[PDB]
Amino acid sequence: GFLEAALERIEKNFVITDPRLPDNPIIFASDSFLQLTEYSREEILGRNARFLQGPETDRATVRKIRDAIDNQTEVTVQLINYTKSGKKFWNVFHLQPLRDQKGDVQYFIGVQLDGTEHFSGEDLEKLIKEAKQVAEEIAEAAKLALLKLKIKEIEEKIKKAEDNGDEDKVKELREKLDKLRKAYLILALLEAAKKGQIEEVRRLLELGADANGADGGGTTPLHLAATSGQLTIVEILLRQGADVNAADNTGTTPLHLAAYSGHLEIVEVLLKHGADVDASDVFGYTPLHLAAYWGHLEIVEVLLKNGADVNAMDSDGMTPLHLAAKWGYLEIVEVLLKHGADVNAQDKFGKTPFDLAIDNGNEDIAEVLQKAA
Repeated sequence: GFLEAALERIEKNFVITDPRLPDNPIIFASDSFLQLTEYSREEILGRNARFLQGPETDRATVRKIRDAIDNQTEVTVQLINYTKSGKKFWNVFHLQPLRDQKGDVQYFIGVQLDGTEHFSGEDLEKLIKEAKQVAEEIAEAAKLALLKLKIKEIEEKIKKAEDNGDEDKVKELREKLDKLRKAYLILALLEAAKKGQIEEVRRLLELGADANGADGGGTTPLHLAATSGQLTIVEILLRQGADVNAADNTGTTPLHLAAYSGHLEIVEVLLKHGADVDASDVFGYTPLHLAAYWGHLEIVEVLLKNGADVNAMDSDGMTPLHLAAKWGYLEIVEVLLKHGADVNAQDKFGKTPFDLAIDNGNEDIAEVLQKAA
């Protein structure tokens, strides 16, 4: 089983359920999960996860898990579950759907992190992110295995159509096969760009991976490389025809992500390769808005040196100076004024940068802005 081989590799606590099958049975349980819960695969596989429920499993929490399965949504909860021998354990539990190409739910992924009862605030929030990332790691391994199964199955249908001399159906299936292969290549390239696997990026491109391929949300390899600070991978993608200005479904470009993430070298390279310095996302944010919001002084300097509109307005009428004043970035306020920033700009709620400096007790910034009035 391609899917079985892919999931046995993951040294995490998880299950996979099939909600197409009656009562949404577990069809895969990790060694780790079986270890935790004290069951064998023979005992678990083909049964509904409700054997984990005991007297002190919160029924309102189980309800939220039931609702998430009925609405085909994600949930993360904390709750007490039970081992085979009736031992209780606290766990952070994350449930998400895994969807087919049609985007219908094919499976649910459930991830457990046990021993969580003393985690609060920031530490608990790190566990909630950890369970989600594990579910994402499982979902990508499963997507790849399911693609390989589809490829195996179309190749079987091609061999059959050849043996009946159905030459039209062979051509039709060969087009489908060529698309599954393009899909596998872009899935692998997106992941390699994100993980900073330089040689793997080179090899995927040599094998015909589309430098301009995009996921669901129109995210390109270049977007991912921008976010993760992968300078070489950025250069490789650009040399091989990656659209420097590709906008995802939120109108985010690589330059936005480079500015958002503080990656100066990448901001410089994208600009040198003709990135649109004033690209606005669906919220009307430009790279300079993001650089100012996150306090990235050197990126604010490089964007203005490259002709950034110093008075761009987001859909709330905020200019870069409003954000720098709001979040207390004195040197960015100083730099923005030297480049022509409008101290009299009013956002959608009638506030100037001076007003936001005042409301946020940013004394120094209010002085400098008053002085420029």
